[PDB]
Amino acid sequence: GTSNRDWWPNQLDLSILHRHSSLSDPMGKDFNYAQAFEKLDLAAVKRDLHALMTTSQDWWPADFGHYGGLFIRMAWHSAGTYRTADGRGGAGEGQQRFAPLNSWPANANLDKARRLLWPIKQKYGRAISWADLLILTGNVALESMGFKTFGFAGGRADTWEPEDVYWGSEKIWLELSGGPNSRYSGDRQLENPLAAVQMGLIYVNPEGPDGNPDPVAAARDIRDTFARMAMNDEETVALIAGGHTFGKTHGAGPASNVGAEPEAAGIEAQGLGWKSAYRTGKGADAITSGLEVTWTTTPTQWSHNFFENLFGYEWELTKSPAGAHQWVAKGADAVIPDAFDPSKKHRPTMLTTDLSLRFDPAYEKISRRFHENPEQFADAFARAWFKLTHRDMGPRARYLGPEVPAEVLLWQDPIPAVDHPLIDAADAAELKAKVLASGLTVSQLVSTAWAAASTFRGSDKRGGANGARIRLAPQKDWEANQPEQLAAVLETLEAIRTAFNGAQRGGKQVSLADLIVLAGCAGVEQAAKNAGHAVTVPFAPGRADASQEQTDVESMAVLEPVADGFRNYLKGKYRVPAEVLLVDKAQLLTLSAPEMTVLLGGLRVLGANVGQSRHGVFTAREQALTNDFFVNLLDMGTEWKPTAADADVFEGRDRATGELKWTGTRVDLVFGSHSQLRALAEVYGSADAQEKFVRDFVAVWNKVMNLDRFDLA
Amino acid sequence: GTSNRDWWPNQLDLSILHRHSSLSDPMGKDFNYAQAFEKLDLAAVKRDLHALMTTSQDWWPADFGHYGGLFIRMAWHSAGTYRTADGRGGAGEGQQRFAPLNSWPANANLDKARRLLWPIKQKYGRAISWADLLILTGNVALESMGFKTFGFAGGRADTWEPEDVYWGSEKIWLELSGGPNSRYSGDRQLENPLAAVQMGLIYVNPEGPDGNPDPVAAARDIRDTFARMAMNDEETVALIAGGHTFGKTHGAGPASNVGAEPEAAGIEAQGLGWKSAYRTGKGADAITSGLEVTWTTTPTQWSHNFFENLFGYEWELTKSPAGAHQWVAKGADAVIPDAFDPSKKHRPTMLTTDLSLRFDPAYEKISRRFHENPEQFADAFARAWFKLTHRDMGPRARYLGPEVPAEVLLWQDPIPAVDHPLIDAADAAELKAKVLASGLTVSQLVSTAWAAASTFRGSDKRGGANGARIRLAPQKDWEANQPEQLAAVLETLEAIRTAFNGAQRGGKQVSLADLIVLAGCAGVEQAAKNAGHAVTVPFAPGRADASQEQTDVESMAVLEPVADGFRNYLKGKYRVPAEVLLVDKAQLLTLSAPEMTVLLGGLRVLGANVGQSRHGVFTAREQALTNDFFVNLLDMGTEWKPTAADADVFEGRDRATGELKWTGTRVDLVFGSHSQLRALAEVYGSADAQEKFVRDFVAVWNKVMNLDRFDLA
Ligand code: HEM
Ligand code: HEM
Ligand SMILES: [Cl-]
Ligand SMILES: [Cl-]
Ligand code: NA
Ligand code: NA
Repeated sequence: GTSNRDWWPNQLDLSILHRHSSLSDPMGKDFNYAQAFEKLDLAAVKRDLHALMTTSQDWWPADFGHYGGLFIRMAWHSAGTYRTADGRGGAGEGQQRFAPLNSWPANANLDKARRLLWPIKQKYGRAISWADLLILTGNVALESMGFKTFGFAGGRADTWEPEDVYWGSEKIWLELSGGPNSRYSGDRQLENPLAAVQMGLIYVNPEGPDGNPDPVAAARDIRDTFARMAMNDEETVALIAGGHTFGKTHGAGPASNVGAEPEAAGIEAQGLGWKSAYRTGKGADAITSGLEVTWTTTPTQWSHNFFENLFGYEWELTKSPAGAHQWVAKGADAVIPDAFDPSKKHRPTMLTTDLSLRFDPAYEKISRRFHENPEQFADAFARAWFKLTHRDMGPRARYLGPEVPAEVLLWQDPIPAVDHPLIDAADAAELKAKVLASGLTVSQLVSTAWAAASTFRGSDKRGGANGARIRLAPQKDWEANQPEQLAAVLETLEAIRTAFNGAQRGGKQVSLADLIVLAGCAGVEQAAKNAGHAVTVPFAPGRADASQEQTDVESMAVLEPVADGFRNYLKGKYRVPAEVLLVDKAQLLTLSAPEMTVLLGGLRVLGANVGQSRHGVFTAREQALTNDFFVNLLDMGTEWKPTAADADVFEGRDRATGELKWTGTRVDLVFGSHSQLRALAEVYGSADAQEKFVRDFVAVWNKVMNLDRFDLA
Repeated sequence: GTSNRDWWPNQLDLSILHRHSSLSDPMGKDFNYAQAFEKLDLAAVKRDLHALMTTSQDWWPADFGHYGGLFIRMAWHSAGTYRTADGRGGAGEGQQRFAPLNSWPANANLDKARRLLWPIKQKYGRAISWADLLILTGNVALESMGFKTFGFAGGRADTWEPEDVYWGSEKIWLELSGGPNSRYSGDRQLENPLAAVQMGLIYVNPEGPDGNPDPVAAARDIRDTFARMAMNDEETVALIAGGHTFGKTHGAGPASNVGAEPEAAGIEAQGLGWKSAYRTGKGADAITSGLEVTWTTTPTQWSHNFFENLFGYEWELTKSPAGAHQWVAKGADAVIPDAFDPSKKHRPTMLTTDLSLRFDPAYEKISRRFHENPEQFADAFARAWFKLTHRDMGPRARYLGPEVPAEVLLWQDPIPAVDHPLIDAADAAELKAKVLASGLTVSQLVSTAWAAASTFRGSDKRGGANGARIRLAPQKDWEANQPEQLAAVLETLEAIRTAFNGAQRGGKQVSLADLIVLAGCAGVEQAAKNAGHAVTVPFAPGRADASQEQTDVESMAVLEPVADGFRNYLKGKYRVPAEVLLVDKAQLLTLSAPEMTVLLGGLRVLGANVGQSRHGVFTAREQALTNDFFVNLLDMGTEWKPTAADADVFEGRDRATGELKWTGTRVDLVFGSHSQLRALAEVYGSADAQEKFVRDFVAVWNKVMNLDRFDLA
């Protein structure tokens, strides 16, 4: 059936902005997962899960009698898709159960793991999401085996369709680097925003880079991909060693015995895949990765045996029964238990990537400290596992249930508690009047608030105006934020805030985070007034101001807008067309196509462009809130041509006279080109639309201002 | 960026069921287009449109000084995509403005026509949809040029994204037959549901079949494709001759001069395409189809000259300036006006397909009658133009405005007006009690009402339970409808209705259409009682009974369910998998994926299957309304295998014992296989879900029962 994407494969795709509609959601429109979960008997769930660990099912028998290792692997894969570059991936939406993740080669036989959990999911129903359950199962695995976890938060609502993520351009699973769609270039530079070395892997290849079994070189890939998942070297060592304390790998026979992944399998498979023709196809005969490694003498108990073995033996290269490269301690004794035959023992074995923790010099320092001080290893692993499994959950205000850790971690971009009374409506009105009387302009006010609020991304729920991190390093110096202009605005606002707060009784005060957003609301209200309309923009107090010491500068770097179509800004020259980057940013802001369209055309006429560029400012009344962007963009009396100097900038000239009327970028002119976006622009460019435009702009503005306000959820 | 459709190109696609969400719609949730239209001053719009006809714009100058031909072509192409097989295409959604229709080769330069209309669209805003405006413009064109139309109805609400329609499998525009994805097989048999001879054409190729200029063979294609658009011979001749009374074709130079279609063009084209390098690119130099024909001596006025010329000359084959086949009148004087140069005249010309009207013997008799009796031609063309442009609008209750024709037409599947008091809630209770006391079972009652209601399709808004057409030819004999069982149900219900109606005062009576639906509601209520739930199903009276004379049997044939997964029914063996046919039917019923899911699982346990099949009846309490379908489908204690006799039937056996528990089809098992459908099934198969399942079932049931109830809109 030939489709529009077949005929016009490079047209812009807006369907990413209308995923997750009420149409695809089985739950009622009023369903609130937080309320369901808060009444779950979490202790009862955990008892069920503990019992499950040692209750083998014949269709996928448990190694050693215990599913703990499989479940820890399942939880780490759930979390292990996360990328800091964009925040996409991670455990927070339970996407392991949908395509394509459910059928990635690295996720083989995790379909069995998910299926073992159906009875428990069924029993508790809507009160526990899959997304929470995958993680909670990994925690119960660890606790059942003697490991003390750092805690657990619920609150990951389930989703109902695949997210649209760029996982790479390769058309072959696992393709080695250097091919026609290579994700590497230069000196082994992985393309942003990817965080895995091959399509279908989680971070790295367990045999070594493109299959070369060199621990030293494997360590370079580990370091790079874990950094792209926001983990430093201490965390990375703790996670790998901690995970490979438990369980085993599966590679009993040749890989050619393994059949179709779940999305390819027959309907009779009922959502499972990788059926194997090797012997019984399961249990002792299981094939998953093709490696056949068991790291420790007690695979079902926490220990410090991973590092005892790693340092205590010398290692030689060998092949598993499937032909993969792996390492064995020859002339160790046969001290490692077999998974199913109590009369068989095995020598210690290791992956290439495990040996990286010893042979990379920076890793070896850390591994040696963890070997000599296994309580330090256990604390680091507990901390890193909580980070791994909660990194995309957003502000601590989202965390639910009785096991939330009290300690506030730097990586959570923490917001101080508010311990004072909040401003009321009359106070908000007084501050809005003060702001407008200071001389700050509509453009200054809207641009500052937009800069503060628009760092939010729904992928990982990081960013937004709460915290007033605009005023701190590094956001105060991001080029998109116009650092000198911003500094002058913030000085003026801080003086207003100091005056107001000095005049109060009773402990009432306004934060700078709330004032930045309230000042942007005053800009919007004044722009509506400039156009002849009286509107009140909604405002919700309660943001707090974070300190510099509460702000990790390096982790904040990935939130820098290097393309922000809403401010007609491109930090440099990218391969991806600017209009594609605009839709990406709209998706991160959680905007639909209509909301993106109204928002952009309003920002243009309010003066939100970086550098006060005239591109897209299709109005003769700048700083008034009107639909002039749309009316002027859609006027057929204007003819548009790319400039000689820059093919991405366009001049709009009167068709009859040739007189120059406007300039625009691709981001501006796509709204007059793309057949769906132009249908939207037409609505807002119609003669009956001025009221609609103002109402819808104010609504979307308020939506952006409140993205991170899970304290009000 | 590699997508799930790249990896798994034959996985079932559910996004068709969640198009048209509130997310992509710019209008607020409560917007009601009928209410907006009803307050439009349609007379003012029509004055503006008459003014536009001779307001030539320099970027696409009007032929003869009058855009009327261009606009009639625009309206006929709007409507001309309709297919009776599925109801998809047509004018009623304004899909011409979106991909792919906006960029079909046969729609070349209609982007100009639509852009001429923007000022009028802009002026009236939301009170006139594009979909209504395209048709209204065509009517005004005709009226401007001297032809009195039959009438016009508004009410076509705009849509905001492309509909998902199968337009063919070819990967080359215009591909001639017999390619790897040929739409023809056999003795020129066009594949259902297609109604065009080549990808990107409307009905037929104006040069002849696959480009061969044989008028007689052309006529076979005309007849077949027009019939697939619901037109008979009289209507087809009236339409073609009527259309080609106006305007001209455009083929002034080689087609190699014409550039990218709109979806391919540069952003600076601002939504237009087919830019031509031939001379001025427009007006006298225009290139659209490549043909250069002007049919009549007065191309801007209604006349009887089409048939005068067709019969009055003999025709010679020639080539246009672009090299397309066309015909010129032998020995004729230069009597046809030029479009731009008053000093030039041209000989009469015709397309191959125009000569079909003379050289096909059935057409010739009609053509000759219209030539001799031009009042008959004029009435036929007015009637056909109204049918062409309204065939997909649905029941007359949807027709809005002051120009609706009063005459009721057979093709409208007319429903008689209700002229008596309707039953009230007390009466509905009394009739549900009578139904349950007759002995009719849950299975009988649900199956009959489902058979009556599920003929509805949202594509053209045909079908549904109003009318009680289930009791007429041909629906009473459709295999899916179980004719002998149905006749016994209808006899029992007709006796109940006769007894009730005989006992009334004051003119009160119940229709059989209402009683069928109310009897199905009673069956649902009884099934809920069987399962221990106290449920009242909503019911809205007001349906009327249509007569046999009001029911065109041939036109009803396209509404026969040859696949209805809701009743586990397939009439024969098709190429398309049965689960794909299910999603198609759910799309016609306007169901989302959750609604499809809940409705199937309920119908299975209520006994709706055709032939009382046990396939998918995953319950030990048939005729009770429970979520058993889902709980038993998802039980991992059951293993599924395809049968030896039939690979599309599956046996479910106890995994431990081997005992046979259930059988099922692909439609049943896809809910356990497809990762998005299985997620939905899980919600309804959870321990907390029985009440949710019942409530959601009753809601979707009532939805289906009410699909055609535009009298209540
Ligand atoms: C360099 C990063 C890593 C590599 C390349 C890697 C590689 C793999 C491979 C190839 C398997 C075998 C799959 C099978 O054949 O069954 C696996 C198993 C496992 N991994 Fe990792 N791993 C990585 C990091 C992690 C981390 C961060 C954790 C968790 C904290 C983890 C926990 C596990 C567990 C528990 C198993 C055993 C599964 C079982 O018993 O069924 N791994 N590892
Ligand atoms: C067998 C069915 C038909 C065929 C193959 C056909 C073919 C075409 C073609 C090839 C053009 C020339 C396009 C261009 O070069 O500008 C055209 C023009 C046009 N057709 Fe048809 N036609 C069909 C039926 C219809 C019908 C049913 C109507 C309307 C009732 C219609 C009304 C028009 C009008 C008014 C024009 C002139 C456009 C102008 O003045 O710009 N045609 N036809
Ligand atoms: Cl994601
Ligand atoms: Cl359609
Ligand atoms: Na994410
Ligand atoms: Na349709």
